[PDB]
Amino acid sequence: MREIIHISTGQCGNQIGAAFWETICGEHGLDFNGTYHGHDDIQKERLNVYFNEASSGKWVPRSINVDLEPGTIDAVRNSAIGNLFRPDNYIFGQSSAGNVWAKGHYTEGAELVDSVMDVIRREAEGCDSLQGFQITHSLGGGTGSGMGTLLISKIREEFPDRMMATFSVLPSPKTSDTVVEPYNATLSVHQLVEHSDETFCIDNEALYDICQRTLKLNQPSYGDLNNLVSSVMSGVTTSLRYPGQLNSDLRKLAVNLVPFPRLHFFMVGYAPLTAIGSQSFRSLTVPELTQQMFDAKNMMAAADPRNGRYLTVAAFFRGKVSVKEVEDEMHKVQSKNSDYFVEWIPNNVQTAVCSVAPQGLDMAATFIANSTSIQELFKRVGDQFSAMFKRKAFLHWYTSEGMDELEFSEAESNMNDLVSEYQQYQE
Amino acid sequence: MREVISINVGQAGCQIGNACWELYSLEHGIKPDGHLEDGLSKPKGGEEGFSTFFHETGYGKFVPRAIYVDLEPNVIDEVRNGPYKDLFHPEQLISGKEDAANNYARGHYTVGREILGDVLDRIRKLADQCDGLQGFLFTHSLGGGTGSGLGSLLLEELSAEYGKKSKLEFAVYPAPQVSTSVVEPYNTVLTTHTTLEHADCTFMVDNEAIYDMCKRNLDIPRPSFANLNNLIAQVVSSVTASLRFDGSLNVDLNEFQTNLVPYPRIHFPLVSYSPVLSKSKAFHESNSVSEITNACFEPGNQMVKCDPRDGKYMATCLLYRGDVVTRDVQRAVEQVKNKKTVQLVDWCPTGFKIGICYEPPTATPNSQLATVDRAVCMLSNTTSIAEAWKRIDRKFDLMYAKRAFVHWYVGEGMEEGEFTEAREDLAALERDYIEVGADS
Amino acid sequence: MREVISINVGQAGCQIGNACWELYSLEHGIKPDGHLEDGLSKPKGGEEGFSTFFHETGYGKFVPRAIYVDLEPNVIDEVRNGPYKDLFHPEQLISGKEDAANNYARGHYTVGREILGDVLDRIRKLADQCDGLQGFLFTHSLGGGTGSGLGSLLLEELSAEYGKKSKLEFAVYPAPQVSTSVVEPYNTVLTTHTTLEHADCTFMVDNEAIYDMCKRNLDIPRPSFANLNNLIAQVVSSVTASLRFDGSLNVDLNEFQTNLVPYPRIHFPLVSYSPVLSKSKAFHESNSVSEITNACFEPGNQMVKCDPRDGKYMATCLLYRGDVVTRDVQRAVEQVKNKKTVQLVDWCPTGFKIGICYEPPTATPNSQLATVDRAVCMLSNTTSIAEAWKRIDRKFDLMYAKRAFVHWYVGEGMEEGEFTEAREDLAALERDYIEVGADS
Repeated sequence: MREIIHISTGQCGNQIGAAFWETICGEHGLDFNGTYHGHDDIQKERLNVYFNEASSGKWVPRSINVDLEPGTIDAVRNSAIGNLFRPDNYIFGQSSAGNVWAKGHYTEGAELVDSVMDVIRREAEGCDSLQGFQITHSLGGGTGSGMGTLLISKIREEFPDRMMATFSVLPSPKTSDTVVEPYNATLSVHQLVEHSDETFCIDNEALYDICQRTLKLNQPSYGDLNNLVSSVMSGVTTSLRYPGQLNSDLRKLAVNLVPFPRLHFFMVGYAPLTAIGSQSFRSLTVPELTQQMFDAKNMMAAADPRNGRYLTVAAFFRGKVSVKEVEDEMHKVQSKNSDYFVEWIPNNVQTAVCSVAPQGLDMAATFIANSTSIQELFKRVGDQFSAMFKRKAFLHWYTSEGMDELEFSEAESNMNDLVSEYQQYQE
Repeated sequence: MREVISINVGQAGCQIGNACWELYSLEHGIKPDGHLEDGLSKPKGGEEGFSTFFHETGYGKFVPRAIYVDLEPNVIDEVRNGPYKDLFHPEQLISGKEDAANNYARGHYTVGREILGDVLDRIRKLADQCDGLQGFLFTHSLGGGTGSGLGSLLLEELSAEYGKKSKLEFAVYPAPQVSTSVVEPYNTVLTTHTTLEHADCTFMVDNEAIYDMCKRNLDIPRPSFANLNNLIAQVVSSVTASLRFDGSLNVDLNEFQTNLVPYPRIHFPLVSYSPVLSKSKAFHESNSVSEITNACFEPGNQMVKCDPRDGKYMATCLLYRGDVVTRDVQRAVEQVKNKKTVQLVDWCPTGFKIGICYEPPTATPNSQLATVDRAVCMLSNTTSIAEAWKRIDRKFDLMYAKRAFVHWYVGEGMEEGEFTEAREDLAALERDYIEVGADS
Repeated sequence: MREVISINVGQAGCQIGNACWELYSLEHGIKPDGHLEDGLSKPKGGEEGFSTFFHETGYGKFVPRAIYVDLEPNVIDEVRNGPYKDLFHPEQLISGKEDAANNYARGHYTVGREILGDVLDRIRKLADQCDGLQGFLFTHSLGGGTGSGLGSLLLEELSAEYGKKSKLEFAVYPAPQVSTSVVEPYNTVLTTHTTLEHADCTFMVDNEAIYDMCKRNLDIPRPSFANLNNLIAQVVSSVTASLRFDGSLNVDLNEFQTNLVPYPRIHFPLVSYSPVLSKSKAFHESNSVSEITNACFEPGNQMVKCDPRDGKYMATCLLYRGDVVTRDVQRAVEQVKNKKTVQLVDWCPTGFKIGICYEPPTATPNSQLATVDRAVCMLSNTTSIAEAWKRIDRKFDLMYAKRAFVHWYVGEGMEEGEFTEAREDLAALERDYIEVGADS
């Protein structure tokens, strides 16, 4: 019960999935021409999770990438490693979803998705130990928010016993690429909360801030950000695919980290956040990774942690680590950071140990937690709606297809309910 | 009434078992693959025992009789890819392939009992393989839900099938300071009722105390789980001291429940092992049994985060290995009584079970415990863990105010009545703990 | 009533202890690492003693039973990185890690007593290790605040725990000419009251007199602290002369307080050692015990910057080692009485305790003291240090006019009442010093 099928959709989702693919093929070791490079055994049975054995000792991915623009796959098969992708994995159409929610999946997005569901079924009986479903998409993007939720609907319909993992990128409330980006984001979360079991809060501006703070990056490139998020995504499952003291699974995240399926929003933090030029001057140890974990400028929600409080926090450690260091540092943080932990657990902690070291580093970890700071982003988006959308400007583009104000009022009620849940559970 | 069957559940229990069979191979002279290499004694089997834990193959091989049940195949693969493959029968290694929780969410429910039939059939076949049956050994972690759930299910199953064999459970308790996962207290207490109704003798071990003694006594800056496994492996294998080696006054397994447990009531004795010293401190200490007993009475060596000297006296057993003198130990215990220790009860009124074993104490080369000419294993059903369950129960009350988990717990089929019943059972157990010493 | 436990506090006390155990290894034939190398006698243990200061390990090793308590880790590291590591148990070396003063500002207050619990537990365990307990040896410097404060705290603690054992304190007093640091008189006198209320026998040693005799008797242009440590090491180890070696008339530790101290009053005898000569002056001197006693009566050899001949007589003890004749020493003491020395009291009225020891006097190779066939250690509770405390008290009055330190002293929790009480206690002690000789 380990195999994972990686679903990719949206403009940003394709890049994130591709970068995740190069990170995977580099962390376990596999050249693009079909040459075995695992060392020695543990890197062979665990690659069945993402790849399947083809003829002549060839390994090919089991991943359905879907997008209405076919220009991204050209920059995948001829670019860096995507040559393993079988031609049937390319499900693309013409020409775009319109960068909106009314045309994303309501009328035209429901045509080829039947074939998508059929190929998902055929991969399902082609798979033996299907475990989870990984989706990468954009919350405000037309394609990702458009058919992503409807794919979630089908994957719930056909698999009532399989949980769903979503990693949508949340647009910042201060950057507006288009006037209807938060509109599409909220029209997507209208069904995301009713169809998903857990999700991660990803903000590009937080990535820019961490690049200009620690990385000192001069050129704003989405490739480095994809590399970082893909390293985080690999790290959250290294515990499952590499045994340790306590292996962690997505269902274990649902049981422990999630307080109830209604509240499933998480902020992501990664460590170590070091760049070239500081590698010969730091000692990479568990305590340093810990102060980098609870540092207020290291998560990518991105909100303020010490102005609110946490509800439950988790640690997913990687590499050769002793049991005493991590628990001693956890005693230290529980002693000094006791005020911001909830007074009913009372020890907000979930630990997981990974054996192999991260690629390009020695010791690393990921941060998953629940705080009361996401309701601030929700009320910011709601206030943006209550300000801009009361004029009913450019709103006919969606009501032309049969949209009613009842759906928007229900979404506002949903975000009010989410805020109230974030206040139960007071800040 | 000859053989003892050991079952390990959970990753921690599997590690403890691996360590303990490594030791068993060490003192009894079995190579890490078996057959032989070579046989030593006289007495190690023949004459019996063995066989007591290792099956005596007709070809001359030695096969441990253990069943590895777990739903996480990684532990079974780690056992099978190492030197342990030549010790365990292929059918005895029950490898699981279903992972949905770790594990008490579904372990103690209908999800586990369609596999329990095969486990019961296998253990019945193994019992029919050997001549007679004496008792069972349990090694599971109450933190990991796999151990709690599956071990408890096996407990009721094998209490139903025989109901006449001794039940020894070495359960790893979650650290009372902090818990590695939040659901561990549920995994412990929702099975404490089954343990109360379906156990004969339970041993409590705490990882925090082992780490404390590793930091202090062993002077190890970074203790490892392997060191804990080795230490509790000697603790288990010295019980289990006269059952495999000759002694002037051997101790029987039934004797423990005849003397320590005179009621249908509390049967949960503590354990302690001493002396505990490193290889560098063996050039300065040659103490007698009195100081070893004093170290046993120390809270740090009791494997419980409490004060055993603040409790009330209960019947205890003293097991001695190596070169010991009965007059010396009588003098030591009389001095301990003179120091006005834990309040003696009027029902025994003073009972000190003394066990003498000829074999010298043994230590693991993988551990930093120096070999000593005399060691003490002390077993006592002291009421000093009552405040430990009280602290766990206060945690229970504070995290049961919101109940925090009843969503999934009810969704799978349970309800708050079971939690309330476990709460009142724990309260009754604490009240009995107070009363059994308050009567005197 | 068999073993003596020694505790050293402060850097000076640790150096003195290091020197004294180096000697103890020298005469009793223990190599600088122990075990053995080899055993000598017959009598050195067995028969007892030892064990008197060195623990008799079952393996045959010899382990000094001392506790090194200090808040400055540098001294403990210096002890642990040398040959002393094989003599002291790792748990007996209490290394401190907190440095905020040196040390009486916080030593004699709440800062020190959260560590004193561990020290008391360790010394109780060590006492339980051995059979019986006779007395305690103290080596601390009244100049360094660590010695004063921690030693006094241990004094009240161990006077409370037993209250029946002899208390011997070798306290290093600050030089009466100049003080190395200004706070040393406080460190001395604020604990003089605790010493008065919680001591049985205190020995006064002055570094200035040792330096004076090193410059004059030893002809050393640059005396070192090591030479002082070695000299007072022989002084201590000759007391402590018949307790480890055979003698015609052995002297008991209780005898000192039976004869020298007939009251609940002054119990602070002086000490003196002689002959004191270099390796180049051993080719011209073969004097008898009379001149050695005369050298003992000299102010320079009394380890006090005062005139012992200007005081009044008090009961004294004379300890003799090597080849001595009772008729010779009786003639010598009768001559001393004939010379009209310090005014004899009418209460004894004339008591000369004579101790004879068979073992020859011993000297340190690190020191320039030549080995002699006969030596004298003289103990007397003469009232001649009264003007020494008077000079210290005049210093106290002049630096208490402004009080100079009461800012911090009150800020940590004290007040001028304690200083006034210590002042009047010292005045009462001086008045008793005058009166005990004025009564006769």
